[PDB]
Amino acid sequence: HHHHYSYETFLKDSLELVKQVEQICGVPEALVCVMRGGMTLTHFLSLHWDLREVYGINAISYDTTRQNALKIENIPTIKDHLKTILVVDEIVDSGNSLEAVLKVLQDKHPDKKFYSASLFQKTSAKYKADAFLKDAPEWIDFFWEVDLKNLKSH
Amino acid sequence: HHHHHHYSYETFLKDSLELVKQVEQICGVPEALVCVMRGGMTLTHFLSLHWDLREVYGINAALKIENIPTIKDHLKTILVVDEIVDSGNSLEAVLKVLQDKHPDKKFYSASLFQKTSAKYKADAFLKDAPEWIDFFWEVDLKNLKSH
Repeated sequence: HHHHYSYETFLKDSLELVKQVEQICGVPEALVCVMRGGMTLTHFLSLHWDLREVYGINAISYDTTRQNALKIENIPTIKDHLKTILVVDEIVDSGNSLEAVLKVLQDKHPDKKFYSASLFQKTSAKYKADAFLKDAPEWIDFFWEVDLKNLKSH
Repeated sequence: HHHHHHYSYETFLKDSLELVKQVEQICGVPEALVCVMRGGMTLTHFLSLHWDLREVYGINAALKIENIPTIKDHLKTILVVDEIVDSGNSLEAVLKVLQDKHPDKKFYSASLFQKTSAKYKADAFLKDAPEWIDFFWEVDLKNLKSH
């Protein structure tokens, strides 16, 4: 029931995500990483595609004890000559964060085409990424979340 | 010419715990991170999760500094994260632009590797950089794709 998503599984999945992205939009011209969860994935993908145009955007949930919890911050200003953009995240749960990221990116950059890719996606998500690899299990620990604290404690 | 050094994932985990300890000694747990993209991305991801920090900003790098973040007013202790400092020109210029823009904040810098000959050195670094070192985030996929 408890899945540890390991670095080795991530390498294999990253190569498959590359294949699946190239099939829909070709090689992207730039990446937007949905911080924090997309950072390691976007680092590996940007080096694989030899892409230096990498931008970040933050999706952060705050306590509504406020009108809306989710808040999208640090909106990048993508350069004019970049038109095919891949937005990268590691898991899509409800889809609310990714949908909000795309909506702001498209509003600010109406000339560009944004595609989205995730490693994992809940089947019941209200909003889904253009490309995803695996249905999200109920309970999942990612190596970037747990390996450093597990090493420290052993 | 130069011998081939390589930085694996397992080495990165052990060194990241040491980097955490040394940053904590110098400035405490940071209130926010600035990742020097691309090379700091994986490191900053792991550090932000370890310290439960959601305030993570990016910046990219003669040459000009691009995509300069605007850091929230209340965040005072900021850690700038890179994986290697070679000449030191990029890190020096990143710090210059951040400090000019946010003069009331305290910026500290950390890197895994640091050239001994660099003109500018990070406040915290763990290892001397050899002439040729490659990193798991650069090479592991290409090897896996080969096999």
